[PDB]
Amino acid sequence: AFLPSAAYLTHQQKVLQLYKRALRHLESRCVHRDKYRYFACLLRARFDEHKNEKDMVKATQLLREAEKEFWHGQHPQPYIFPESPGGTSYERYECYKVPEWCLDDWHPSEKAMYPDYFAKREQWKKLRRESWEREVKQLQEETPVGGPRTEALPPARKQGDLPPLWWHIVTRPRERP
Amino acid sequence: LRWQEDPEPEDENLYEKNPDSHGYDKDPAVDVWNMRVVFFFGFSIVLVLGSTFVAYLPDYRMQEWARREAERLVKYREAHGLPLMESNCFDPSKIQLPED
Amino acid sequence: SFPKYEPSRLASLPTTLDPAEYDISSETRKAQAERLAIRSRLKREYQLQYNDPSRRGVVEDPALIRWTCARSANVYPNFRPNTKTSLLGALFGIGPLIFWYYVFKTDRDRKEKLIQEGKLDRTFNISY
Amino acid sequence: DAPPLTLEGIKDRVLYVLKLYDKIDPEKLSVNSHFMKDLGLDSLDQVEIIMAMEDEFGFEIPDIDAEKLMCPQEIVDYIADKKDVYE
Amino acid sequence: MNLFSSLTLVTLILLTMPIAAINFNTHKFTNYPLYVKTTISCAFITSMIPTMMFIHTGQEMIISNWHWLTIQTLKLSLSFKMDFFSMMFVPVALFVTWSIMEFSMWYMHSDPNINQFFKYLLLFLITMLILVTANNLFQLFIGWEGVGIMSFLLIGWWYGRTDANTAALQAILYNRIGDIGFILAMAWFLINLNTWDLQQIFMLNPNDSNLPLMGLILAATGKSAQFGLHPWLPSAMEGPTPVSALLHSSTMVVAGIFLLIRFYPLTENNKFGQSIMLCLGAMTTLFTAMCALTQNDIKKIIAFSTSSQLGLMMVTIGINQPHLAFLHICTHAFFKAMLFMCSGSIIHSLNDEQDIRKMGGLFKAMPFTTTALIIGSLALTGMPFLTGFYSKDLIIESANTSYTNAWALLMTLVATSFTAIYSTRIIFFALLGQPRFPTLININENNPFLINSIKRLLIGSLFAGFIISNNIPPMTIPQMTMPHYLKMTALTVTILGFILALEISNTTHYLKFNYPSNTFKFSNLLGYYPTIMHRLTPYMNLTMSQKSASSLLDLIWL
Amino acid sequence: SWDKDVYPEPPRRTPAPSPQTSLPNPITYLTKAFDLLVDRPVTLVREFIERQHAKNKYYYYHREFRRVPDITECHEKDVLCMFEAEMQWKRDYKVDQEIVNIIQERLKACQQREGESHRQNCAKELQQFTQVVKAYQDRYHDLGAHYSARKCLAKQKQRMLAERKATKEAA
Amino acid sequence: MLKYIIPTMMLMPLTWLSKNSMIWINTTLHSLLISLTSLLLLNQFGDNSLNFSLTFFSDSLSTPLLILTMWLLPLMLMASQHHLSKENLARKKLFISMLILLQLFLIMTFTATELIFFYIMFEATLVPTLIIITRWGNQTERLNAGLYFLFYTLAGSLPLLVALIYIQNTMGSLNFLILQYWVQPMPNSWSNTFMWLACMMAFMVKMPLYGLHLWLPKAHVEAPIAGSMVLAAILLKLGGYGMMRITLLLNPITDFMAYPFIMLSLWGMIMTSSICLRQTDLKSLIAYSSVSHMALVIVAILIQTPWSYMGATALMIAHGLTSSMLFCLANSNYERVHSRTMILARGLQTLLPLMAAWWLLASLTNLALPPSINLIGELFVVMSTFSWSNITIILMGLNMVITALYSLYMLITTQRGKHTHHINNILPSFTRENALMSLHMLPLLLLSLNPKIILGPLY
Ligand SMILES: CCCCCCCCCCCCCCCCCC(=O)OC[C@H](COP(=O)([O-])OC[C@H](O)COP(=O)([O-])OC[C@H](COC(=O)CCCCCCCCCCCCCCCCC)OC(=O)CCCCCCCCCCCCCCCCC)OC(=O)CCCCCCCCCCCCCCCCC
Ligand SMILES: CCCCCCCCCCCCCCCCCC(=O)OC[C@H](COP(=O)([O-])OCC[N+](C)(C)C)OC(=O)CCCCCCCCCCCCCCCCC
Ligand SMILES: CCCCCCCCCCCCCCCCCC(=O)OC[C@H](COP(=O)([O-])OCC[N+](C)(C)C)OC(=O)CCCCCCCCCCCCCCCCC
Repeated sequence: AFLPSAAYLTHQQKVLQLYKRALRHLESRCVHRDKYRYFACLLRARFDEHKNEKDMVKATQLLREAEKEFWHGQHPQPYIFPESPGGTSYERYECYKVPEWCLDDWHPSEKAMYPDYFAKREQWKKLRRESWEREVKQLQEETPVGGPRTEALPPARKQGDLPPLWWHIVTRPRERP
Repeated sequence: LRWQEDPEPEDENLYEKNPDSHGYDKDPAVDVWNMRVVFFFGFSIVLVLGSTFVAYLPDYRMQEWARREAERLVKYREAHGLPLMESNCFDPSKIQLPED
Repeated sequence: SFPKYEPSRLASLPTTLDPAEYDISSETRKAQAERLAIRSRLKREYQLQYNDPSRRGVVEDPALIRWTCARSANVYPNFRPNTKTSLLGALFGIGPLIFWYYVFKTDRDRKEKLIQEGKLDRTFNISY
Repeated sequence: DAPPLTLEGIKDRVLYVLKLYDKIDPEKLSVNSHFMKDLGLDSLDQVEIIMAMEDEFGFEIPDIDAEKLMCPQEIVDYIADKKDVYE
Repeated sequence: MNLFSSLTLVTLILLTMPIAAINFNTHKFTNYPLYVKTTISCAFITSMIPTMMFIHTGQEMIISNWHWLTIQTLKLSLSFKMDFFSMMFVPVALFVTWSIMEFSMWYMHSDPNINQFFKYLLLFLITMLILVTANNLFQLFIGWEGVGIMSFLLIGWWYGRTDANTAALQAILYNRIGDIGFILAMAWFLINLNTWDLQQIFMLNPNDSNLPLMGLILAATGKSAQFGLHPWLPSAMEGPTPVSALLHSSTMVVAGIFLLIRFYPLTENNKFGQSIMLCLGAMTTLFTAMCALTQNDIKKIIAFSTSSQLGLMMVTIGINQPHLAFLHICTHAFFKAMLFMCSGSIIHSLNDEQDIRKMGGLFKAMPFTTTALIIGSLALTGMPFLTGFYSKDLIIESANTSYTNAWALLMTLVATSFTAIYSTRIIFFALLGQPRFPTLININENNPFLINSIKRLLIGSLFAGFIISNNIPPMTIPQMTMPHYLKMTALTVTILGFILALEISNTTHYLKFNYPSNTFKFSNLLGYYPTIMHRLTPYMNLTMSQKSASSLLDLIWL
Repeated sequence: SWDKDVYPEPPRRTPAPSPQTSLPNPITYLTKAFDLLVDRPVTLVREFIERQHAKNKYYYYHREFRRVPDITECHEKDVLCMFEAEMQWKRDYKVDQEIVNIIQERLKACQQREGESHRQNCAKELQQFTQVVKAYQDRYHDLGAHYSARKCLAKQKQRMLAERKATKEAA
Repeated sequence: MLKYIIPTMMLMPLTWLSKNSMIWINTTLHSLLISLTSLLLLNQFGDNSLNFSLTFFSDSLSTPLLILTMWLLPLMLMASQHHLSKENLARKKLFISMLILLQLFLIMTFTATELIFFYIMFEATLVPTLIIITRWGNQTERLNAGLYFLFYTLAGSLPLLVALIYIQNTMGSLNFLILQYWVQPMPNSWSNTFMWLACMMAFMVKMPLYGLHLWLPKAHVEAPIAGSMVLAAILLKLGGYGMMRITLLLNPITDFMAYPFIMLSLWGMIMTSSICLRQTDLKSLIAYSSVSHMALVIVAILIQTPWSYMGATALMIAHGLTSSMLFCLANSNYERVHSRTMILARGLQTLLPLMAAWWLLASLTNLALPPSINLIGELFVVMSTFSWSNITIILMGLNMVITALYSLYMLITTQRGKHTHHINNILPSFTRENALMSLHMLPLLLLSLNPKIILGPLY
């Protein structure tokens, strides 16, 4: 459907995701824990009844009317985790997630308030800038003709090098600033 | 190929060569004195003394007088039994209507 | 059996209840792989400029520039006056103007006729 | 409020959940025990284990990551990634 | 005399002094939230003296102290009306706000913008006491738009979150649709009565006052979340908990009800306005209480609770009983602020958990929170001789015994039962039973800020109805003669609601899985009203704002 | 102060303090505390300021406009005289506006001061308000934003034609 | 008025004889001194206007527009000095000279005793504005706007010229003071109908009118910041000033010739406000907001009640300040991200908190938060149009919903949400920029204390 690595969903992935969404919407339907745990083993039995189905077209049809079953029996407001998308605390602290380059725009009177921090940030940036051209020339010889096929990136191969396209993943803001 | 062209100049940062730049000029003495001129003749001169001027305007468009004059005229015509305001602005004796 | 979900303009059909999502054919593999390839190439072309330290500015997005140029500039030079454009520019162009014209003219003629007949309660109406 | 998570704490809690699971014996369970190959579980059981992690720590692991967590060490490393432990 | 007006103005100037303090700052503060809480405590103490010397003699006055403008016949002066409504609302609002800020010094302690939060909350309090003390329509419009804008700024407090900005713009939209009617009322009074002052409106006493009262009813619809313009009050739970506690339960959302109580000599001589208020209030108190039966977010459930109580306030205005409605405002503030505070204490204890389906077992874990939540729910439902008994039951004792729309009365009683249903639903899923929250217990409430802040509103929710209703003078005649099946109406309907919802709650322990009914899908998706109109009315705007407005006419043809 | 005729205040009737219960009210103690802590220092500072007012006594005056000829006895298109007539008419327009504002202040203060018996006890102020609003409307309504003495004279002449025709059709 | 024209002209030897690093400081200082001098025009009277000479006069309509004009020059010199830093010194002095010449034209446009001197100065203001927009506009793509300027000249200023020469032959004068006392009623005839259109359509395009607003979201976009400031703040208000002068002569035919154009504005503010909900370009959004606010001034002038003129001149002053501040905020982001796309740079309250406070205050004045003079003007126009027709409140109030809707959307898009990742040149706020925002906003907030000086000649 829409994924970074694969261009599709395998049938095994579709079965597992439908099982998970069915259990989550079921737990939304079935608030109490022993009651949900009873119906959860019942639903696990219903999913393991046709676990050993060899015919992929028949399993496709069974998965399709299982999606119809799940859509007919879904909860209108299922339990979303608070920091899950659709939750009450979701993306709440994104107004506190200042990007790191703004530290470069500080005045030197407040840069001198934290001397060890910026004295270490200088060699962090030094590390980034002497890693950049090596990881660019790493990516230019491994990428096939026509660009990269999948969005996944190779790791650091040599010893001493850093993995390519790493600075915004490493220096990302904390989830609770 | 296309013509001989100077490349696109990059946007300068006024904080690099002067971390105390107010953004008025790149020369720091000119920048700080531009800041002092804008803040003194803008805020210390026009806003403060201007609000002091406007607040003590001598009866802007004679409103207060017109209240106090009314406080005369009502007192002149409550006491003499007159109505407080006539329905005619001018004297109806000095007016010649078209006859029919 | 079950109530079938009805899609709408503002209620789209889900990904799970669409049948063409369950295509297994190799031409769908080719289309999905080419979409993944274009998306991966554009992702790489983005985040080589994004993760560059020597760049300090705006990674310009020509799809965004192209979107704004379509929403602003491309409106007049691809116009052709025909039946559809003239009728739709006459419906929403001089329609509600005529509507509010006759509504406000009717109400003001009514109010003027009531005032010159001494009917409208204009007793304490001295601010206007 | 909001107590700090540690790799000792995340490790001990993930193993504490998996030792309360009736298809994993508490004597063969290690920190590198693979679910399908070493503990002999199903992908259905693996989805139930990742959902038990979601029940344990109070957030959600998405399915593109839930389809690949195949040891308790990957679970501890993923929660370390999504919680920023050992500051 | 010289004491009353002086301390009246001292209260408002004292509330404005920390705004000058936070705007004239250079240092980092020596606990500016404690400074604002101390200031609002002392402003409460200051406003107590004019209230006591009003209860002594009935002393009302007007302070038209500063001449501001004269548009040829309209002298707009800075004019403060100290009547019964201000003398009972100002100490209640300051007391509730003082408890909300001692709550917020605990709840909002992790926020690095805590000084901006207390600044915005004080700005809201200033605009609200501008609203409830204004003597002309213009100063009331100042306070009206002020509480609307501080509602915007306090819904969108976590401004990075998309849903908070969406809910804040939604609330601004519905409030400005109410402002259409408020400006309609100002326009009618200026043209036909040559005034925005209340005194000349009341002294001229117009008879063809259907159109300004329709404008005021549309204003109260936009402001008090009546039906048609309601869903922003459930949407506005995306802001922080003391925001929803102070503003959107007890203080801001009563201002449309306060606008209609303020204009009672026009409503008491217009039966059509009374009938429209009765129908709209009964519709809202039915609909929001029905939507509250099948929700799972606790802030949503208590927001539907406060909107159903606002609909009941609109009902008891609509039976020409405005002083009972205002007694219900002053009563409702205490226990509804306390219910939001206890719900947020549960939320902060359970690590930002708001969904009631992952709660439970909190009777002995959070004992003080459980005690105060039960007391707030019982004051909400109409337990005998709590504070909510001293107004709401009397509302029913005047809703039965009056020349009333019969279906409005029957829907009022169905709402009275539904209040008991969702109250014991909250107590069932959140306090009773066995736990459902995750495994790392960080449950704690032993801060003197939280405990004292819930404690003072607890003293209010126990004693304040008795104290106020024995300190207010009669302004109507209380209808006290009725048959015994009619006197026992509200109590029996409330207990029937408790019994029906206890049977519903004990059908949930059974090991059965039923398919969802159409009533459950209707009430859970909010009467389908925020699902359709929030999609359709923007769509039909914005395509019309692009295809024909921008592209067709104003880029090609014209 | 001001003039008690143009701003009339009926004689105040306060009741005597009649303490029936033995519990002492807080209001007398707070009144004595306000009289000591607040009224006295403010009054002393005001006496200092008033002594400094007495150390330089100087006066201002209410400007008087003698009546110039009005628009009726000015020639057509003679701007030197009808300018004077227009200035006189505009000063009278603003003064009539302030007369209406004085009667409104009377009506609002009567309504608040009478409280609940405002409908019974403010019939005379409401009658004066109805008369002055009828007078101001007959004199200055519907002129427009470019109002002048000529517009007011033409409205007066149209009203006088209507009154003369109404007098004629009654006989 | 000659104590204002001569210092404005002495700003030319002040700007050409100044040292190369001193030409912004000197012109800003002496233009702030002229703006402090500009308060002597507040000697207004309740009956008589302030009549200086045979050539110049000032009632309470022209006086606040004069004070706003003389105040706008230092703000334009502050706003336009950053993006002219790499400019040639002589071209920089040419820019300052065109600004000074535009102020010189405006301050004797508003005081013009006679109407053809008003016409000469009125059409003289277009030339330095034209040169500022097309020499410093940073891109010029005007393929459709040439034909529209031809339409402005054909349908606008030239029939006004022929009509004013006709009044000069008929009345014998075009002195507004004489025309106060020699005005004849303009009766119903076809000659008087074309007379009304000739007297009004130039000022209808200058406001602008809906349907005739096609120039304004182009000329605001293709301009420098000083050009957009003077277009939003003053150059639209020449149309309203000219309408309030020329509608003296157009009675009583206005009482039935206003009915089309009133519809064009009453529906028009419903459309353009809605157009602001679908703007990709922030500067175009502020342009369509300017159209949506000047529609009310068109209606308030055409219904010609006192409350409508008071509200219209208060709305003109307030909208001048507010929309000038909105264009300056749009430039304070454009000088960083180098694109006017409103969805490009988001979440800016995370990066610039004080500048987001200025965005919040300019949005609240844009959506008419009371007791600001935006709301006072808006409100008095709404009261007067309710006296015109009781149904129009709907078209008022619905506008007053949508005017709120795009005002906060402009706040929510640019300042709230998640910040854009790939933009890292977002510098902190320069003291120049914050000073520019404060010199817009603090006069606009102080005028709420004493609004009687911006309510026109019939307050
Ligand atoms: C003539 C003498 C007069 C003296 C009295 C003064 C009269 C008014 C003057 C102007 C008032 C505003 C000044 C501050 C705002 C602009 C600067 C700013 O943003 O500063 C933030 C900053 C504090 O924030 P920060 O944390 O330090 O940094 C910014 C944050 O990063 C990020 O910021 P943030 O988001 O955390 O906080 C921003 C916050 C955001 O808050 C809001 O947006 C809420 C505002 C709307 C709702 C509440 C108000 C509703 C209306 C009711 C109140 C008005 C009527 C009251 C009367 C009685 C009832 C009728 O704004 C405020 O707190 C501003 C408070 C005042 C707001 C006024 C209304 C603005 C709304 C739009 C117009 C409404 C109608 C017109 C009102 C006119 C009033 C006269 O303030 C300062 O540093 C102060 C600087 C110095 C201010 C001087 C003021 C006077 C200037 C005039 C000079 C000439 C006369 C001499 C007098 C000198 C007196 C000292
Ligand atoms: C004008 C047309 C051009 C427009 C642009 C202008 C740009 C150039 C600017 C030039 C200078 C400024 C000119 C306009 C000045 C306007 C101000 C002015 O003069 O006001 C006069 C007004 C005059 O008031 P007044 O009308 O009562 O004056 C009475 C007259 N005298 C003084 C002679 C007796 O000044 C004041 O009001 C000052 C009063 C004291 C200060 C204010 C105290 C209260 C302030 C609020 C307290 C907190 C409230 C709660 C807040 C809660 C949070 C929001
Ligand atoms: C710490 C701060 C306090 C100051 C400490 C230092 C001074 C010590 C204290 C003594 C002060 C001086 C003596 C008292 C003050 C002077 C009294 C006096 O007569 O002043 C003249 C006047 C009184 O008005 P007035 O009736 O005399 O004249 C009005 C002016 N005309 C007639 C031209 C229209 O002004 C003031 O008192 C100004 C202060 C007003 C206070 C409130 C300001 C609110 C501003 C809101 C703006 C928007 C309004 C919108 C709402 C309008 C209504 C709907």
